[PDB]
Amino acid sequence: PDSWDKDVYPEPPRRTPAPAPQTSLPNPVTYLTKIFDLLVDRPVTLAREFIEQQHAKNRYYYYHREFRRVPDITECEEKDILCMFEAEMQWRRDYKVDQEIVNIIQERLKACQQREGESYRQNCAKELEQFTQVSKAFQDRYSDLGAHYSARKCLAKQKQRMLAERKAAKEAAA
Amino acid sequence: TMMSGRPGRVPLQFLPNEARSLPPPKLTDPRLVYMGFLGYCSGLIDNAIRRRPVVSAGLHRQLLYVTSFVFFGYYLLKRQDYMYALRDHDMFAYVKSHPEDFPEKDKKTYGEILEEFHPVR
Ligand SMILES: CCCCCCCCCCCCCCCCC[C@@H](O)O[C@H](CO[C@H](O)CCCCCCCCCCCCCCC)COP(=O)(O)OCC[N+](C)(C)C
Repeated sequence: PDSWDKDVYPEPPRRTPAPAPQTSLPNPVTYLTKIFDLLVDRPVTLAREFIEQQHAKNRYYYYHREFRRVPDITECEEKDILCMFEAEMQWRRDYKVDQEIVNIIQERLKACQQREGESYRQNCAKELEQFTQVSKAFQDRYSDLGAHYSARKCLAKQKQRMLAERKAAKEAAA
Repeated sequence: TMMSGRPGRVPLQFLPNEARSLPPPKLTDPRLVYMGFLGYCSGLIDNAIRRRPVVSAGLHRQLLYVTSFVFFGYYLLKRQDYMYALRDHDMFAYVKSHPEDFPEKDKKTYGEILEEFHPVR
């Protein structure tokens, strides 16, 4: 279905085996599926056809808001309130987008676990490593900022991480 | 006494001549409206204390209360605005005259400023 993007939300091709009956006994599941298709699926499909016909007469569109990039807190001068405000808002929006990216990866992981079923420990290794990487990066970025998090606090955290990495690299190269 | 004895101060002058160059308060100033409200409250309290009908009696008296309060509030607001303008004028002049005491500092960005990070956990 064109409702969502198959690249963002992948699913493996569905291999459904053909029925291979070996008995003369009728299949109650098949009979009940036929009854369900006659009594339920046809009325609901007719109702949806009517509603979709009514919708197509009143077609109208809504758009996705586009935000342009603005200078960030690294470029903002000290106690320059306007640039600080714009940078803080931009950082907040990026934080929201990162949260939703983590949500998408988690949805992939859950769906793969359920889909694979009894062999999920081996068949969902690709999704587990991707979730591990995404979650580790997200944690390193926004792990312990507190209730009053801000772009300045995240910048201080990143500067601390960069100092620690530089020190470790110097010690290794020593 | 900060501004008492400021040079060129005429004693016992509620509003000097140099205050005429400032924008006078608008007659619909919220502070003037609050002064009128104080006058109205005084009128109601007068009726209540004298045991007249509070809202009805003494309409002329209530009008006089409100008018007096608005009048004095207008002049008080003019004097208050003049004093604040004078304070800002003096402060700006002193900062201009003492550059070595009020120096302009080079602005450093947050990419250059280093701040200690305190994790919350
Ligand atoms: C009919 C219309 C209504 C009239 C009602 C009249 C009621 C008030 C009477 C008027 C009182 C002020 C007299 C105005 C003429 C006198 C001019 C002179 O007195 O004004 C200046 C001085 O006037 C008074 O000092 C200030 C008048 C304002 C006082 C009323 C407001 C007080 C603030 C309260 C804030 C919260 C309440 C807001 C009001 C409801 C002179 O400065 P200066 O001679 O060199 O002072 C030397 C001493 N110092 C330097 C230490 C101060």
